[PDB]
Amino acid sequence: QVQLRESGPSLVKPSQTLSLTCTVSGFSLSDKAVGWVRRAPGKALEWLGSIDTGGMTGYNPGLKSRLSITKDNSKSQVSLSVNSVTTEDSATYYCATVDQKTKNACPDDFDYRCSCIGGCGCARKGCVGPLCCRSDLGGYLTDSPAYIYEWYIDLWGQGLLVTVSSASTKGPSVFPLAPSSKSTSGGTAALGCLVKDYFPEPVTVSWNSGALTSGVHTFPAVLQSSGLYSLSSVVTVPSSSLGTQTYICNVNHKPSNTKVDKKVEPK
Amino acid sequence: VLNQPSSVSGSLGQRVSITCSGSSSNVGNGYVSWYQLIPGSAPRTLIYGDTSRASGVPDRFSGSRSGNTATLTISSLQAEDEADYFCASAEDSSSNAVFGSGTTLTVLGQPKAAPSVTLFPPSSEELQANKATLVCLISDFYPGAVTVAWKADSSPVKAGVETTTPSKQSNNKYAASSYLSLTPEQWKSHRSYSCQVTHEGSTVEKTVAPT
Repeated sequence: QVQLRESGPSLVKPSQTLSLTCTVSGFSLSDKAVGWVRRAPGKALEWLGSIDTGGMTGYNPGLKSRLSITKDNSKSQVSLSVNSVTTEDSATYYCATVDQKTKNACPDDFDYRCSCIGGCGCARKGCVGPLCCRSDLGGYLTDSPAYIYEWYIDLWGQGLLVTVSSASTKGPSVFPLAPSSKSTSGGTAALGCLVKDYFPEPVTVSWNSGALTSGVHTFPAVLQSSGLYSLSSVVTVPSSSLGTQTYICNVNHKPSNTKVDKKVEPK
Repeated sequence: VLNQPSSVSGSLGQRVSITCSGSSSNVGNGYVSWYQLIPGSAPRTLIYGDTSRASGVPDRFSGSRSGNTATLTISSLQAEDEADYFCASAEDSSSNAVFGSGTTLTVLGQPKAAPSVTLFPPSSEELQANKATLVCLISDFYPGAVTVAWKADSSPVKAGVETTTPSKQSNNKYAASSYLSLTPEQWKSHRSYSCQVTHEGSTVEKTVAPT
């Protein structure tokens, strides 16, 4: 399967250079264009640039002076650099496969011409002169350039959350949330993990290394007055399994390359 | 930036349309594409070339264009369709793309649902760090509005409370959490604490005690 995986720092300090990498699989970079896109929290998608099969690069004109894209076909890797970042560069960054092809403004059997009376247009092949873009000779005028691109994104990466900030990284403290007696007396028991005081986003939680997915609710983080985040995850299990079965939450904080596995034992 | 309505709404099983207005230098050239962005999932290509459905996209997603305005139409609307929808086109004669402003699709007609509430006392491990947090977890409610109140014994507690804004789950209901920060002695000095969650006028209360 065509697959795209972004990697790079989660936290970057202002004025520094953001360097991301996209590792691709299931195709050769020699044969497919790859692009970069970002979306800031609560804003619209923003095109960054792309690198074509031959290495030709194209960038968002407003950002071109700050961007650099390169690739290594043998490594199946594409890179992005964004120089002199500020907080407005905080965003989820996606790499993606790009299908782009040059198309003529006019269908086959037609020729593009700008010598026509009234503007540029499409003239039937065979027709001579400046009236050929008029209805009686089978042609028409157009405001489209001579050649355009059929452009779209085929597949997207999951995206990498990037926070620009002067604040240091802080990995979470993980506390097991044991199920109390009177709350488990109904058949199902809820146990959880408190993921406290971390920066920046994001944190992922799984239970028993992914073997436990049904009945897992991992909640969005709260942002504290201290500037640090906290979140919780909860899983519901049969109350008869408590004490017999081992339940472990796997808390991953990629910004600090740190993962914590905490056993949650019954009271 | 191409012009899209900020928001559109439709009813379950009905049809909605989302418009995307540009100029002759982008949309007017054709080859508009459409993308579905659901939080927690990779962006998903729906439509390319004005009208062609991408792989895996069902026929209830359709695209069309008239001049400088392109339209996405979604029929047999499901709750799963709630998302942010973006159009895009290449610009002028370049491989550079311009995206739309984005449209948030809300699907109305979903059944109301009461919140499930779980309240956790401070863990022994946290108390050994000289801290105490009560965790009130609120899940599986619709619509996405709740209010949270905390009580120590019978008296309201307002300091030390932080509550998240509601966000949609993967099953299309809403979730929220509330945290009450206490000192270990405050925790131990009262006979109970309670999280009270109000939704559509009705309230559910959960209580935990130090013992």
